[PDB]
Amino acid sequence: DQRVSMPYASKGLYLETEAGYYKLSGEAYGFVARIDGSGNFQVLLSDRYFNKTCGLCGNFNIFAEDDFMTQEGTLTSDPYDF
Amino acid sequence: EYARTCAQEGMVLYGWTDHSACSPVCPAGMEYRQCVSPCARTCQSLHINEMCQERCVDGCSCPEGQLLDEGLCVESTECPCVH
Amino acid sequence: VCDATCSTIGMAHYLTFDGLKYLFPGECQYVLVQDYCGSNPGTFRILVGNKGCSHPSVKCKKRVTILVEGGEIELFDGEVNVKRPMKDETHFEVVESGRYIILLLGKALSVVWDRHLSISVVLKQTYQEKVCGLCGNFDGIQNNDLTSSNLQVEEDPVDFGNSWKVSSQCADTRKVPLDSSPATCHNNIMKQTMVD
Ligand SMILES: *[C@@H]1O[C@H](CO)[C@@H](O)[C@H](O)[C@H]1NC(C)=O
Ligand SMILES: [Ca+2]
Ligand SMILES: [Ca+2]
Repeated sequence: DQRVSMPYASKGLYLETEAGYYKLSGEAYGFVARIDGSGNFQVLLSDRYFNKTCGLCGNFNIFAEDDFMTQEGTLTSDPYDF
Repeated sequence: EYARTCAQEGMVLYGWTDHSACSPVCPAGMEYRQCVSPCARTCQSLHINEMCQERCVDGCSCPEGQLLDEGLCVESTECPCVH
Repeated sequence: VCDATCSTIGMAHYLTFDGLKYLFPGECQYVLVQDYCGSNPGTFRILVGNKGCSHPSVKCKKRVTILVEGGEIELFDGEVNVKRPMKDETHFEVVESGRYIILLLGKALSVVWDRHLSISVVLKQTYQEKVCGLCGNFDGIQNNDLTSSNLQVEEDPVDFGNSWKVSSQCADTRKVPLDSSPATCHNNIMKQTMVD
C-alpha cells in the first residue's frame, strides 16, 4: 500500500520504462510484462511453462482450441464463463 | 495487435503506420518507431557496446540525436552533469 | 608497488584498490571496474550485476560479465559461461582450485570468485591510474576513490554508484537513514548482542 517512486528493482523484479513504455521484468522467474501509453497489457513468458500456466491467457501449448481449461479443469465452449 | 503478433513469430513488418492514419500514443518528443533497440543510448550514459545483444523491440523513441534525459528528448549539446 | 585487490565483502560492500570500505546497496547492473576512462583505449570492461540485493539475504545471486579482447565470458549460478570467445585465447586460463575460480586474462589482470558472492579482481604495476569505476582509480591516493563518472569527488557513496550503473533508466537506490542497527536488529537489542 506504500506508493514508491519509479524505477524500482526489489526482489529480482526490475520495474523499468522502455521506449517510453513501462516494463516489469522477472527473468529469474521467467516473465516480462509491460504496458503502453493507451493501456495494453502484454506478457512475455519462457518455454519453461509449456503445458503449465493455466489461467486467463490459457496454457502454453501448441494447440489453440483446448486452451480453455478452467480452474477445475474443464474444456468449455464459452470464452466468457471461463 | 496484428503487427506485434506477426513480429513475435520471427517475421517483423515495417512502416505500416505511415499510411494507416493511426499512431499509438506516446508523450512529447517521441513518436512510434518500429524495432528500436531497448538499450537507448541516453545522456548520462557510459559509452559501452556489444553487451546489448537483446532482441529488437517496438516502441516510441527519440529522434536521431536528441538524447534522453528524465523522460524527455533533449539535444546532445545540452547534456548536464550531476552531483 | 604491490598488486592491489578489490573485493565485495558480503552482499553490499566494496573494498577499493587503495583501500576504502564503503556501503552501496544496489539492484541494477554496475561497473565494478574498467579501462575506458576519459582518454584511453578501453581494453577491459569488467561489470557486476546484482538482483534482489538491497537487503542482504539468502537471495542476491550475482551476475558477472567481463568484456576483454572483444570477448564475452560471464558467470553465475556456480559455473562460468562463454558467450563470445576472445581472439587471443593464449592468455586465457581457468583454474577451478578449491572453493575458487581463479581466472587469468593477460599479463596484468586476474579475477577470483568464491562460487557464491566474492569478486576480487587483481591488477599489476602496469596501470597506475588507468582505470575507474566502483573500485576507484588505482593511484595510491585513497580519498579520490569516489570520483564519479561525471569527474568529481562525492561524499555519500550511495550517490557514487548510482552514477556507474549501466541501464540509465533502472532504479537508483534510496538514501537509507543511517543507524548502527539494520532492519531486523533495529529495535531488537537482544539479537544484536548474539550477533555482536
Ligand atoms: C499436457 O499436460 C496434461 C496434464 O497436465 C497431460 O495430460 C498431457 O499429456 C500434456 N500434453 C500436452 C500436449 O499438453
Ligand atoms: Ca493454448
Ligand atoms: Ca584512489
